[PDB]
Amino acid sequence: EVQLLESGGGLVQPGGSLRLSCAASGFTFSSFSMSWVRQAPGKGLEWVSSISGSSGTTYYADSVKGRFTISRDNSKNTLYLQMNSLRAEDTAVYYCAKPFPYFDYWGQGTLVTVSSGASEIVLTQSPGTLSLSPGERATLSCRASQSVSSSFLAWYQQKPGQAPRLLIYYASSRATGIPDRFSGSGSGTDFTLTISRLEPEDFAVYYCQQTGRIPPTFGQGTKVEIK
Amino acid sequence: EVQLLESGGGLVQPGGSLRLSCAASGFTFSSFSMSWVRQAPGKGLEWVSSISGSSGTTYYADSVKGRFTISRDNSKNTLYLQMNSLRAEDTAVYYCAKPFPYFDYWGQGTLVTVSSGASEIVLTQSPGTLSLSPGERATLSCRASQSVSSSFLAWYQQKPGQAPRLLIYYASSRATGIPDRFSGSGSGTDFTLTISRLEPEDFAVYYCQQTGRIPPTFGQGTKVEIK
Repeated sequence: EVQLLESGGGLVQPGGSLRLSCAASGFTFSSFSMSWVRQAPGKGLEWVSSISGSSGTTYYADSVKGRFTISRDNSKNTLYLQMNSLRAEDTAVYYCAKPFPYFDYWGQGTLVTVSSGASEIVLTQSPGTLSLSPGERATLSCRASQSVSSSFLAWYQQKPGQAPRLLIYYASSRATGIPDRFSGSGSGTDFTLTISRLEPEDFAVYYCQQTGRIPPTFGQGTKVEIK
Repeated sequence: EVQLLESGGGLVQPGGSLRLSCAASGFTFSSFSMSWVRQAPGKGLEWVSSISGSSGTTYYADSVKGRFTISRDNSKNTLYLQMNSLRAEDTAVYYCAKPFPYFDYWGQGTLVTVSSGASEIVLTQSPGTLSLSPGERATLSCRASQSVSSSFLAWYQQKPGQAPRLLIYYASSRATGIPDRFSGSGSGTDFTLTISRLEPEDFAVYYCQQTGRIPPTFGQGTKVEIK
């Protein structure tokens, strides 16, 4: 049975040092790249560092380069991560994992807390490209990193070679000249622009925008292109 | 008829200065906040600066604060943007727009080019939260900022209070013990994780990951929660 067990986590001051260890068993340790992947509290996953089976190659994420050093002892089937110049940003549960760049096996993780003793809303849109035929239904998504009422989520269109134009101020309230086949829905974090039946002119790029706080940020855009 | 016409764009060296102008007509200029919004070549939209009808308030994006100064001449119905310490990052088509924080009317824009004479893949997932009942079909999306073959897009699951576990190495090739109701599709920029019929244990957070280049980045996660 494959087992990865982490050790050495705990509380450390900013600028301090900490060395993590991972004991591997149940497989030929030297035949696998080994990795460290971390998860900040309430956040997602970030690969940290990897090392090939023979230590011939090491890889690091840019944010830890020059401060972290990965190593392994094949005679004792143990993986190490020496962490120096620790910053509050490094606070996370650190998982030992196998192999690289995907991760087939995960340990349970060890918590590293770098302690002494808001923000702007990001909009992301999906999909990047919608490939549809005229007359088909188009469903475009917009995601807000923080809660936004439907009263503060707008939609824009930009035809190729033209300027952006407003489609929807908020909710499904359309600007002048915008036909009713465009409707907006959603409130909170996830929003939808529906084009019930695509017309030739509807093949364009679409942007969502939150207008509840300054700066009023735009999503990165969804291109609706003809099949 | 509302008209907004920009002027003053052109080529300028890094560190140089440029003043844009916008002539407004067809409406009572002094009754509207006026705005500048820019679009870098091949990029999305970024609000730059706004000014209330009486110039009592001005707003700026963090990236231009201290370098740009917005102003208006209500007697001549003209909006201005003085741009100092110009950086290559400021290269964009600059649009005059009305009002704030949404934009009802747009000019055609003027091009500002700050010239002397790659990158990491970002994954974004949608929606943020999927609220479904057991037995229903779940469709999760993942978007890559650059092209990725299906052979290098993996999917992970993280149940609450547990470590992440791999679901799919690439395409729809599942890890050991992962049932066939999880399938992966897509190749290029837009990917899908389908859970054909939700089981109670499937209510969790799901992450996509691209494994084609270093760093192997993760999406920000999609939470599938019970209705």
